[PDB]
Amino acid sequence: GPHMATGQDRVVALVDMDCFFVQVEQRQNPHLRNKPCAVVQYKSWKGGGIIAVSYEARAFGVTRSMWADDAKKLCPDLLLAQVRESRGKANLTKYREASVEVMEIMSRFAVIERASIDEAYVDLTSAVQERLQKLQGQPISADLLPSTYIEGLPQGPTVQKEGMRKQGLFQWLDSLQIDNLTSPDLQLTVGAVIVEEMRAAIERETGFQCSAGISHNKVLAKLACGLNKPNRQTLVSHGSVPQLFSQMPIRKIRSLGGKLGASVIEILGIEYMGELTQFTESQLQSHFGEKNGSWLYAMCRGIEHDPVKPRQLPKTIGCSKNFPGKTALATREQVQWWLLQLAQELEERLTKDRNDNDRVATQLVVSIRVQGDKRLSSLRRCCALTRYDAHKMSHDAFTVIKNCNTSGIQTEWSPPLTMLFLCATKFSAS
DNA sequence: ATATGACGCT
DNA sequence: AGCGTCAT
Ligand SMILES: Nc1nc2c(ncn2[C@H]2C[C@H](O)[C@@H](COP(=O)(O)NP(=O)(O)OP(=O)(O)O)O2)c(=O)[nH]1
Ligand SMILES: [Mg+2]
Ligand SMILES: [Mg+2]
Repeated sequence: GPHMATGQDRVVALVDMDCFFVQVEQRQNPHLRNKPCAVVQYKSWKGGGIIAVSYEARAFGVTRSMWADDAKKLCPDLLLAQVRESRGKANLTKYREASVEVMEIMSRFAVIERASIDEAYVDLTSAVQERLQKLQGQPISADLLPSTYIEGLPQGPTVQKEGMRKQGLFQWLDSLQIDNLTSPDLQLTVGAVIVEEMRAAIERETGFQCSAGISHNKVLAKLACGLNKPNRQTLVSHGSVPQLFSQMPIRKIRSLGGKLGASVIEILGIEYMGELTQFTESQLQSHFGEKNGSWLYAMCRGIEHDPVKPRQLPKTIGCSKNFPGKTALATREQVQWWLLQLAQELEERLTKDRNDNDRVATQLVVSIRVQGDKRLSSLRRCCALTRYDAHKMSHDAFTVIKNCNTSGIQTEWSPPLTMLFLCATKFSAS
């Protein structure tokens, strides 16, 4: 009881842009705003692959990884914006720059960890302490939380969605202990006040809307964030966890969406995250290893200790392209030409990076995929990255993979290459 | 015929 | 180092 830690030590948020690439294209082109809209890359094969979908288009069943031609069957009036294409490949620069807009705003409030192109974790523990002293045990008004849901509420003894939201919020606020600066629920609440402010600033200054989760750790914040998308934020308290997890499929928790999660379900014969509480830590460790077992034992209780890393910038800078089916690269001159296209984009991005961020990459990782192999990568090799020069980088990349060629013929490259990937890594200050 | 980026294992 | 996992 009195010595059992409860993982209520931090206030952590996860901010995620709503249909991000779509919002970027909608800001630029007002004709797309408030429409069923999707963002696709390429266009020839079945109209392009969809990678972002507006909430209006989602209502018709349009999803990520759908071909545009297929999406149009679900949604005849679907509007499309295409990813820029440069040097014969998708060029994501517009979205990366839009991401930086958002991240720089977030960074004004607190330490952020860039988690993807459109989301960041925020460690609000300090900011919350500040704001709490700033306040004089002053009650928190529901007016400070106009887009916040409290997960699990309302409960106990309206038919509108906004109605429910306020009911739950009222119940939450009516029960808060505002004179105890160390109440975790109070700290979460103040955290949510700050995230309202953050989300307001992002929208005012960029035009982009986002959702957020506020809880005591990254996993719960990320889970919370998805509970009430779009344009809303969700507070998941420590106390909400038993009911929330009691029907929560294991695959919904970050890192359990793949094979480990499947084995948890398979080996233990369970479905829901809460069902994990019935196993001892040693049991879980026996099945899934020391780290995973410990992590699971704590997580199913709502406890997780992964820190918000102070890192706003990506650690690697890479470019890749798939060459599916018949388009697989079959000749030496083909492989070289595409390595060059990749290396030229990489040079551009690295030079920009060196100027903006005062660092230089020192290692170049070269990765390929051969026809027949259904892995992400067939093979990875590194070499020194000593100069930001596309021709040198592409020549080096070729050198470290040219032995993979099975062909005896000068011209030919067998087996044909279905993917090329160049990645700059191991940065140093500059 | 579905462009990236972080991290763990050995 | 090079491979595998998980993710957006
Ligand atoms: N090239 C490529 N881009 C992708 C992929 N997946 C996502 N992107 C891009 C496109 C996404 O816009 C962006 C953010 O990824 P999310 O946060 O998972 N989804 P979104 O923000 O669209 O909607 P919401 O969060 O409201 O559910 O990352 C992919 O598989 N490939
Ligand atoms: Mg998003
Ligand atoms: Mg995201």
